[PDB]
Formats: sequence, structure tokens, C-alpha cells
Amino acid sequence: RPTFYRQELNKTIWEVPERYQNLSPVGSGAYGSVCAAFDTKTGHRVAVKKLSRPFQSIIHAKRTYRELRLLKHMKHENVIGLLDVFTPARSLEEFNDVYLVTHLMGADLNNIVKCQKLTDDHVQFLIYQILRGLKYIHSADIIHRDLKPSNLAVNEDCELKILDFGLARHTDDEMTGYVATRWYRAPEIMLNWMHYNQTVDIWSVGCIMAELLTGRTLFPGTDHIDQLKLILRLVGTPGAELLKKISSESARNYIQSLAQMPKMNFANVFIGANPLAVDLLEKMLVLDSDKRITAAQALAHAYFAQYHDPDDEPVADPYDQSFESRDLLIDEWKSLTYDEVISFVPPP
Ligand SMILES: CCc1cc2c(=O)[nH]cnc2s1
Ligand SMILES: [Cl-]
Ligand SMILES: [Cl-]
Ligand SMILES: [Cl-]
Ligand SMILES: [Cl-]
Ligand SMILES: [Cl-]
Ligand SMILES: [Mg+2]
Repeated sequence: RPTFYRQELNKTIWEVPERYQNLSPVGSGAYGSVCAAFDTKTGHRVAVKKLSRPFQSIIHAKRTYRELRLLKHMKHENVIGLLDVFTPARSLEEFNDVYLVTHLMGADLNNIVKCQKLTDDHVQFLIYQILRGLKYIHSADIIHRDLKPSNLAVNEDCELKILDFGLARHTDDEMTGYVATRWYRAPEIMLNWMHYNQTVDIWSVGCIMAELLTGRTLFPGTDHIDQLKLILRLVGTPGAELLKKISSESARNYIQSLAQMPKMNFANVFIGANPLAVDLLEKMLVLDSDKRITAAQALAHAYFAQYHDPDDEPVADPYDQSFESRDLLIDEWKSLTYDEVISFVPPP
């Protein structure tokens, strides 16, 4: 067990191994507080996250276990990995606090898509890396659920990592009105007309790719209904074949009240874009979810000819998510989490 030291940073006690030096606050959502630090064992600049109220309720204890399981599994160049996890507790009986350690991320996509000029070669490389990471994630039967520019880290060399997996945490208020939290979501999960499926993530990649090509949000709706009208104007209203599969009686009722619209000509929407970029957008932004291109199929598209290497696009180890259907007490979720903290093995 390492030696730990204590300090107060913005009204919060931080108890951390001596290896982590020069802690300085960087931010705090409702999920916890984050400090930047220098890791003397590895030489990396790291983010240290102290979870807030990790075991306060059954829902919160299960969410803590879910986040730790997911971060311990992810081992891929285009996905955030776990550098360390620790607790100052010396036993289960005194266990209260969990700290998670990752590489410190500077810029997100947002920063480079708003405030920089992107060639077609930059769009090819950035979308290639998102799809390489998503092939790995989907091969473990994981759905990200929250892909958007603020959840994509990018460095000076245009190298990309996916972060901030959906933990099923986003609230109704967070999704209300003129908000980027909703503009990348697939239409079938916008108003919960279908259960989540890995196919919702490819819709999000299409929205991100369109915004890198134009410099503008693709579907900047002022509310859920405005957003659905912008979506159906581009991709068309649901045709005979898709209507048959719309099992939500609420969806058929509102959708059949709208005048029918044909799919638009993407070459006239994305004026001047690479024709191979236009073709790939038409394969991602399909209203019928089962007809969308998959991550594995998209990596083989001719738009990525410069980068595609089928011997360097790895799949994941199997991921057991049977805990998701399990009914446990707060202290049982807390013991499962404790076991995962003490069994952590650091990366090479
Ligand atoms: C209008 C959005 C929808 C797409 C979709 C699908 O792919 N299957 C079933 N229901 C829906 S609603
Ligand atoms: Cl130490
Ligand atoms: Cl990483
Ligand atoms: Cl503790
Ligand atoms: Cl965003
Ligand atoms: Cl597993
Ligand atoms: Mg985020």
C-alpha cells in the first residue's frame, strides 16, 4: 500500500498517494471534482477525479460500479483508458471514497471545429479514428449513447480518443430546448420510441462528420419537435417499409400527422464536399436504423482508403454485463466496487 497525504482544495479533502504531485482544480460536475496532477511514477500529466456521494443510493452505488467496470475494460488507442484507481480505506468496513486517474486531455473537437480550418484529409483522419474506436466498443456489446464533439479529445497531431461513455445519467431538463446535449441523438431514442441499440451511435458519427465538413451544427433544434422536423426534411418521412417496424403507437400517431417529404439530394446540401464523403453520410444518416452502415463496414468505405488497415483495427475482449439485470442492496454494490478497486492492474 502506498503512503497517502491530505490537502483541502476548494472546500474538498483530497487524500492521494505520494506519487501524485502539484494537484490543481480543473472543474466539477455533479458526478465529482477533478484535479490536474503530475504522476511521478509514469511521468504523465493526469486527471484525478474524486467521485461525489458514490454509495448514497442503490441507483448511485450501481452507477459507481458500472463506471469502474467500463473504464477497467477499455484498452484501445482511440478510447480513454484507466491509468489508476485508489481508495485511502484500509478495509471494506472503512471504505467510502473512490478516485479515478486518466491521461489529462487538453482540447476537445469543439475547440478545433469552431476555431480552426479542417481540410478533407483532417476530416478523413478524425472520422477514421472515431470509427476504429467504435468498432472496438461495439465488439464488446457496449453502446456509448452520448457521442458529441465535447466527448472527443484531440491533440496537436490530430490524434483522437473517445471519452465520457453514457452511464444513463442525463436528465429531462438537460435534454430540454436549444442544447448540444440533444443535437447528436438518433431520432428513435430522442422521444424514447425505441430501446437503445449500437446503431444509435452511427447516427451521432454522421452528425459530427457533417459539422466538420460545413463548420455548422447539422440539426440545431430549438426543442425535440423542431429537431425531428429538421431531421425529416433532410432524410424524408418514414416510408411503407419503415412504418411497418414503428411499434411505438405514440410515434405512428404524431409521425402520420406530418405532410410526407422526400429525402433531399445530399450533393446539393454538402456543396463542394468530396463525393466519397457525401456517399458515406447518406449511408450513416438513414432514418431506418437497421439499414445504417456499421462501424466495421464503414472502415472499409473508399473515403478511408489512405488510413484503412484491416490488420490494425482490433476488437475487444468479451465484456460480461449480467450485473445490469441484477437486484442488489447498497452494501452489496459497494463490496463489488471495493473488489474491483483492489484487483486493478496498471497498464504496462
Ligand atoms: C422516426 C424515427 C424512428 C426510427 C425507427 C426504426 O428504425 N425502427 C422503429 N421505430 C423507429 S422510430
Ligand atoms: Cl506513492
Ligand atoms: Cl488513454
Ligand atoms: Cl475511503
Ligand atoms: Cl458537444
Ligand atoms: Cl467481463
Ligand atoms: Mg463530456
